[PDB]
Parts: sequence; C-alpha cells; structure tokens
Amino acid sequence: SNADLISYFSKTADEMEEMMKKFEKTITEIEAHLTGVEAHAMAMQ
Amino acid sequence: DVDTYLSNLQTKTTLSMIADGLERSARDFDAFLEENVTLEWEAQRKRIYQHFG
Repeated sequence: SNADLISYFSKTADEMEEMMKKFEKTITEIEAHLTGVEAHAMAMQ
Repeated sequence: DVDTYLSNLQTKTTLSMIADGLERSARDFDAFLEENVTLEWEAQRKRIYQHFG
C-alpha cells in the first residue's frame, strides 16, 4: 500500500496548488478593492 | 463601537478625509449665495410692497 498513498499525497499537493492560486486571486482582489476604498474615502473626505 | 469603527474603516491617510471639508465648503457656498440672493430679491420686493402701500 506504500505505492498507493503516493497518489494521495500528490493529490493533496495538486489540490493545495490551486488553493494557493485562490489566495493570490483573493489577494489581488483585496488590493483592487482597498484601492477603491481609498477613492471612496478620498471622495468622502 | 470599536467593532463598527473597524468594520467601516478605509485604508487611506486620515489627513485626506478632513481635507474634504474644503470641497464640501466650496459646494455649500454656492447654495448659500443662492439663498442670499433669494432672500435679497424677497426683501426688495417687500420694500416695494411697502412703497406702493
């Protein structure tokens, strides 16, 4: 069964590999959003 | 109170928000002048109404 768990670990890896991309996406969004927050406050002031 | 303050907070310099007071004043002055000139037209018409009798 030692040859079986390899797929499992590589699977967890493959899964997380995109979760990181999600993190990047959300980060980029957060940047893009707060950049707007600045403007909103910049108008509000 | 602090919870709502942090929830409705924006990431931006504070000295820029207070500055908006200048813009707001520049936008209020117009309406204030319009009220001046309307209460003035009113006053004038009133004095004419007291001149004719």
